[PDB]
Amino acid sequence: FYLRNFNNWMKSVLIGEFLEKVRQKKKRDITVLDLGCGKGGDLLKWKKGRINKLVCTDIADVSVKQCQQRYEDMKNRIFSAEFITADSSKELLIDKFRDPQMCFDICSCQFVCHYSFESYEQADMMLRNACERLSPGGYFIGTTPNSFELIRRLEASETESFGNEIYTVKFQKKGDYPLFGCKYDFNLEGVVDVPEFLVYFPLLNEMAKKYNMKLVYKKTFLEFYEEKIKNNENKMLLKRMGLGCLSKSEWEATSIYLVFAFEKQQ
Amino acid sequence: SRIFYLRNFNNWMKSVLIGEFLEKVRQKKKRDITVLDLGCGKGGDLLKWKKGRINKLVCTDIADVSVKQCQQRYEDMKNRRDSEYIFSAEFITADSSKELLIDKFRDPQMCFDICSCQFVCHYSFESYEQADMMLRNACERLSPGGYFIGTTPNSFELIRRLEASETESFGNEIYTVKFQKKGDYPLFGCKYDFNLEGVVDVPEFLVYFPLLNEMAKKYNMKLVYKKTFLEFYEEKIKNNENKMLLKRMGCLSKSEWEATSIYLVFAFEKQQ
Ligand SMILES: Nc1ncnc2c1ncn2[C@@H]1O[C@H](CSCC[C@H](N)C(=O)O)[C@@H](O)[C@H]1O
Ligand SMILES: Nc1ncnc2c1ncn2[C@@H]1O[C@H](CSCC[C@H](N)C(=O)O)[C@@H](O)[C@H]1O
Ligand SMILES: O=C(Cc1ccc(F)cc1)N1CCC[C@H](c2n[nH]c3nc(O)ccc23)C1
Ligand SMILES: O=C(Cc1ccc(F)cc1)N1CCC[C@H](c2n[nH]c3nc(O)ccc23)C1
Repeated sequence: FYLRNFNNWMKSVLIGEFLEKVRQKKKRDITVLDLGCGKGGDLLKWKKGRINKLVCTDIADVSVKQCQQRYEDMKNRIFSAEFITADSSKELLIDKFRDPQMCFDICSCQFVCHYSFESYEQADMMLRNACERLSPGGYFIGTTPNSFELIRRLEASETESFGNEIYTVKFQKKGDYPLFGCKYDFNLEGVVDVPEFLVYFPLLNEMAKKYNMKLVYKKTFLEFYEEKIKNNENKMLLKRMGLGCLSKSEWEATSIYLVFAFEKQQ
Repeated sequence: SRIFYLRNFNNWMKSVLIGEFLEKVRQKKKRDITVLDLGCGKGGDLLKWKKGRINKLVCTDIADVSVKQCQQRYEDMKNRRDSEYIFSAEFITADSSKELLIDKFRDPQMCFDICSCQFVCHYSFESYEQADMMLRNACERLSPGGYFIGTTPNSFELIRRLEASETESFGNEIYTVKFQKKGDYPLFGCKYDFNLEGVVDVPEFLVYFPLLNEMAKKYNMKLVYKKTFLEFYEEKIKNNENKMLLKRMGCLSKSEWEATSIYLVFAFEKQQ
């Protein structure tokens, strides 16, 4: 519960930074693509951003319905929203938008990207889906496990495994970290245990250039927290959310991750 | 200096590597063994090839002054009484990240059983087209079943020492590494300076070895193994020949091991 809340604060400040930048740029028709939305934990964040149109997509059809339902519920207590079930690493989302020439101001992709580094075609496909329809000046923002921190911990271990009572990471073998299909197990004890894939961030950065994007920043969770905490509204939100200090086991689990922000060039 | 001791330790590491794949080549075929020493320098492995009893060697390096020194060292070797069987050699000055070596061989159709690239291939990661071209020169003319072997800095260990560093610099009295910015490690062009006290002050580029691995597939190569300098040493010491050899050439100082431990060895095999 406490980790889920900490990560929402991270996502809130990240989305909020770039929602603000879009609002200084655009005058109307703010449109967002939430690639890998899950059950919809960011719907509230997009409503607070006063955006105009949301596309929500995930590979789990059950998650897409729950996300749709949560939207309908909050509509009836707002942006227009679309809900598409699809593998964004194998399908073109352009094939499924109500309007196949719509463009986006932000693609947000939270804890989703690394599942596409199963293979070259899949990672390229998810990037296309996240950046191809970005308007000039648009943003591709997200969160994903920091490959360096995962390799560092795996080396320093004895087993192909490290973790604690919250999380366990088991690698399929050691010393072999292919650009694609480097598989490992992320055991969220006991929510989910999902196959994940390593993302060498310099690879992702170079790949995004195919879609005319440039790095805005790449920040470990630590860096992101330390910089974003100095802001006042960010600190206000942290207290208003019930958040103080992470426990050591929770810090270890969440320091695995980094945040990234790219921007569509002209 | 104690550069003398590092050189002799590095020569052991290269002997053990060269030897493993020479013996693999010697068995897969009966015949003449032909070798590409890419970035040969002054010819510090010429003796390793003479003990390997190979039949044809090609030495190439971007530095013409070093190529001539390597040729000069080869001709002195053949003035000895124990060089009846010594390989024949040709010496070419060329930028192997820019020029096609195929158009400079005496025989433009010749083929290699081994391309040996020791402490060279990281200079080519200046750009993609240079890393690609050095790999073409190293692997395209390899016979099927041939080998691409070498040594190069372990980028994971450079970045670990950098991140952990207090400034953009780390080293000791033997070496110093200075990057240009922390956090920004591009696939190509990641420049850092490498100063080996008294020996050499050169710019180098980071090689993400997984990227090197993938790019080598384009020339139909497959990884045989990659081992850090430590990992390689501990496995190879177990064999008595390797160890007897290590002692015929003491143990390593602290600041010396810190300097050699940045490196990894690799071996690729050309597929059929
Ligand atoms: N190939 C793929 N295409 C689209 N979504 C995928 C996917 N692979 C995994 N996912 C989705 O990515 C999600 C990861 S959990 C992240 C959920 C949400 N964005 C949040 O931050 O709370 C899961 O819902 C999973 O179904
Ligand atoms: N682009 C390039 N093409 C060919 N050789 C290069 C090169 N860039 C650097 N080199 C050579 O690589 C050498 C690295 S020093 C290594 C020397 C030798 N291989 C040995 O192990 O003893 C230098 O002599 C340098 O001239
Ligand atoms: O929300 C986060 C952030 C986070 C939370 C706690 C941590 F300890 C570290 C990170 N996630 C990263 C880890 C797995 C999370 C998750 N829950 N359910 C899933 N189903 C899937 O199919 C794929 C992923 C998940 C998604
Ligand atoms: O032999 C090794 C291995 C090694 C030696 C000592 C160590 F402490 C650890 C490793 N080298 C790596 C370091 C630079 C060496 C070198 N000497 N002269 C050069 N000229 C150039 O143009 C480029 C590189 C060099 C080559």
